[PDB]
Amino acid sequence: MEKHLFNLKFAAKELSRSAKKCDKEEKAEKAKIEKAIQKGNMEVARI
Amino acid sequence: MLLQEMADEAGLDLELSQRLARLRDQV
Amino acid sequence: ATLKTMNLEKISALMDKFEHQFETLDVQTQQMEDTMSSTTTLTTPQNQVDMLLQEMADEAGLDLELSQRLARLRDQV
Amino acid sequence: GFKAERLRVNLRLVINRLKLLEKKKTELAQKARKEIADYLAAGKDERARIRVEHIIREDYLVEAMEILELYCDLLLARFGLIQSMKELDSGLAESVSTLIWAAPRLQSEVAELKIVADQLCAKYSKEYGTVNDRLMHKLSVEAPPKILVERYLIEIAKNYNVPYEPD
Amino acid sequence: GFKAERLRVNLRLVINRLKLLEKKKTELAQKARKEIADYLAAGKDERARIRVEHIIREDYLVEAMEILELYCDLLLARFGLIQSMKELDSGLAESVSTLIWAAPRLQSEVAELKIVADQLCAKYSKEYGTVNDRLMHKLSVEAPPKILVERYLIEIAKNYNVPYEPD
Repeated sequence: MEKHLFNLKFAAKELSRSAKKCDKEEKAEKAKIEKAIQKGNMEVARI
Repeated sequence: MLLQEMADEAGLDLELSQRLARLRDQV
Repeated sequence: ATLKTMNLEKISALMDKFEHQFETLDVQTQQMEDTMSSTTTLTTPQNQVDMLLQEMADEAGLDLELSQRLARLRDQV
Repeated sequence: GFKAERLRVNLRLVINRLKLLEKKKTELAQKARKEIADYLAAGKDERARIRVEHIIREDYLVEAMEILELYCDLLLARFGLIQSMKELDSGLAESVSTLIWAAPRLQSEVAELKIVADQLCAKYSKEYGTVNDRLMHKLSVEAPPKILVERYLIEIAKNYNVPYEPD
Repeated sequence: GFKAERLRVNLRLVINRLKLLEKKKTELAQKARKEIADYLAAGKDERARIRVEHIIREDYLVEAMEILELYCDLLLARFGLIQSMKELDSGLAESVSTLIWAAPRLQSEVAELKIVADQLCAKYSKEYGTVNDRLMHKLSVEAPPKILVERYLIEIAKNYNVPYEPD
């Protein structure tokens, strides 16, 4: 059962790291929203 | 709302389900 | 660049928020000073401050009991 | 459960806390009758009536605290009879009953009355699963009469030399 | 849900905020009657009439704030009756009704009236799923009469020694 316990803890760590990288990519995309509105590209801003 | 917020921050300047549900309830 | 990133509408909103936050801060400092007076009421009796102002105004030549009466009147009604 | 030494300690703490609150609230009444006189000098009269209602409630509260201080000192004097007997004395029934009554009414300002009333209920749970009427009137959540308010304003105006006209 | 201590704290905050707004708006009226006199000295009269409409609305607002301060202090005096009873007192009905009425009318300048009215509606939801008429007149979104405006101009001209001619 130790292999499945290791796999469940590894899956929880992978989901936590996925949440961390998605919260980082949210800030990156918001910086890109600001740069696209400063350049005047509204379709790029909506993407 | 996110586009409205981040366009007002740069200074560009660019309910219904209940109403339509009540109107489906009417006819 | 500066007048597109900070419009006159944003100036108006920023200044209204500035003024209202200093209103709330003045209310904060008012109730702070109210508590800071009520905590140390026993070191400043009002009668001593009144008589001290009367004395030191008469010295400069400016020229500007009840508990028993109210207790007896509460005893009456 | 009833513990006697806890009840004695908390009765002494009630005596000390009530003495300090009497001094502090009489000084606050001194502070606030001056601003009632300031409202009368400014001309606002119904405002001064409401402030007088506040100060009448505070003065009733001070007289209530000296009545409770008298009764807690009576229990500290008869604490030998309290610790000795198991049946409530007739000289103690008024004091114990009005302290158990007045402890929820004064839970905020004197937090040791809760412990004193818990010890008295644990001591006399066989009787309680009397109260002083003047004390109940002073703890009563009831607006004072308008003639009392007007009379109160009259003496404030007399002390502070402010012209005031009653009803 | 109704919480009593929240309502007491927010009533005291309403009293303090209204006192500060009374002082500030009377000082702003002092500042702006001088520029109304400046328009009268420059000769523009209808401009001064519109500025007088502004200052009449501000003075009605100040008198409305002192009426609401009186009623909130009345609730702070009768807060024992509020916390005790479940049925609305006749001495409290006018105050509670006009504060619930005046809280949407003064949402901008006093943000604690929204909380006070929410607590009063949560306390008396059985009654509300009366209002002071003078207070409703002072909160009324209605233009002041032209004779009041002209009269107002007359006393501004009298204080600032400016020749003004009415209708």
